[PDB]
Amino acid sequence: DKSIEVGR
Amino acid sequence: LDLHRIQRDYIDLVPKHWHVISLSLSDGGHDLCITRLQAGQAPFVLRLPLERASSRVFDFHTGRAELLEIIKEINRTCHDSRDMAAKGEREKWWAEREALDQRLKELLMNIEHVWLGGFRGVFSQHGRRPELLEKFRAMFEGVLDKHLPSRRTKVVLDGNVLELFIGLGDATKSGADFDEELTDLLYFVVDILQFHGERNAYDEIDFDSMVVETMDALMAYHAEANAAPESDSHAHTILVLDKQLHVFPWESLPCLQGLAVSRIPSLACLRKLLLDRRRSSSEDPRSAGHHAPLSGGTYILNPSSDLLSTQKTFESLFSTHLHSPNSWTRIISRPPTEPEFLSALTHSPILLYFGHGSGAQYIRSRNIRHLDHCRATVLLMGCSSAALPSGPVWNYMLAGAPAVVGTLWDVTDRDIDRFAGGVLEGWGVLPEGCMGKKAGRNGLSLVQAVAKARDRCRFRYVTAAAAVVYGIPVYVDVDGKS
Repeated sequence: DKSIEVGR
Repeated sequence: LDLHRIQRDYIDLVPKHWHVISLSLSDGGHDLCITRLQAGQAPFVLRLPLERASSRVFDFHTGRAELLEIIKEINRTCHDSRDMAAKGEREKWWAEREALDQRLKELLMNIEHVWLGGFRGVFSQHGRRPELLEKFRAMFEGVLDKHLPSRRTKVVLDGNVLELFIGLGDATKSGADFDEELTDLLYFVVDILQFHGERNAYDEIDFDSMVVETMDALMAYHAEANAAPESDSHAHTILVLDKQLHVFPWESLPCLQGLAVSRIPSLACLRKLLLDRRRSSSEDPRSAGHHAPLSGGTYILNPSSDLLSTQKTFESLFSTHLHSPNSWTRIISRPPTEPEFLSALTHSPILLYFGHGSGAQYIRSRNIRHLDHCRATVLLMGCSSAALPSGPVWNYMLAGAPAVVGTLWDVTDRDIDRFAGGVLEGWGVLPEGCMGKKAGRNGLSLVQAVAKARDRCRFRYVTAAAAVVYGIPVYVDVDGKS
């Protein structure tokens, strides 16, 4: 449920 | 002769507590060729048939194809993120990346187990203990005398062969099991004897008994070695990789994860960087590294404005610890101009790039070449900043950057930020405990800091294994000036 991380 | 010239003209100028390891493939890709070079030492030369276990398993093509498939899927997860961002798609996204982390982990485990096998000790950074090695020599020669049919003239083994046994690590530790590794090395010893004319048939050799007795000799070595432990050697390993091998995250092989390991394009490049080392402002092993002043660095943070979490994580810390007290230049939430970027490379001892990619969208590669000299040690915290030879890292090395940290494939913001924060704390750019106002700082080399910082990521393989450093060890000179 941690927010999806944003791509590099 | 050429290995003699390489040793004399390049390696013997390298700090003696470092070693250089060259990895390449034989013509058919059938063998992993490993050459370990070290100042004042005879070269280790190994040629390891990848499938040697079969006649006693996966080939290079199989291994590389598996790696590239994993990387492709990892990259896909980094950019499908935005679309997937929801509340239960989160669960699937994290599950997919966890599964990839396990897949890459298993691949690296299999490479270490099958390809390297008992030769993983070639990577050991343990300090030489001449008197203990000769004690081991006597015991090991006793094992050979007892078990080889040929000994019922004797070839005398080089010290470096024996060091491979020592390099397996502390045999007295709980959980230690060297049986398969020792078997692999005993075949090697029999093959060396064979080559020099002392011949034996494998079928007439009780390898299992030799394993037990050799392990007992190693327990004797390490029991005595542990009584006078290595305190702080500042050992570093530099990898020279052939073109097809750069994509492998060698540093994240299980047996290498704890080690300070960097990469270098060539021995010529290594030699150049060494001759341009800056001394600290201060028998001291740290003196072997380049020393970069803390003062006068540059950070480029969220240049495309969309990386708000990354900006949030570092902006205040950087203002407090770098911009305010240490005269750093800051470029935040706007693109750097090419002149700004080039000026930072020219004047800053440290450049932090926290954005997308390598920053090539802001500075042309050929202008990095025009630089009379690249002063900056560069951290390129973005996607595939050290990937896929020609590329940004190649040009920084050409320009004489002492070191460049980059990624072999795509990464996501929060996890690479965990890594980056760890590097800065370990390196001493930020005070210890910043990421978790602080004062008091560590002093690891950049390479040591990178190796340690891989621990900070949620995914050691999906994220941290991407992170590599090209160049030589760099220490922060806290009180130094340019």
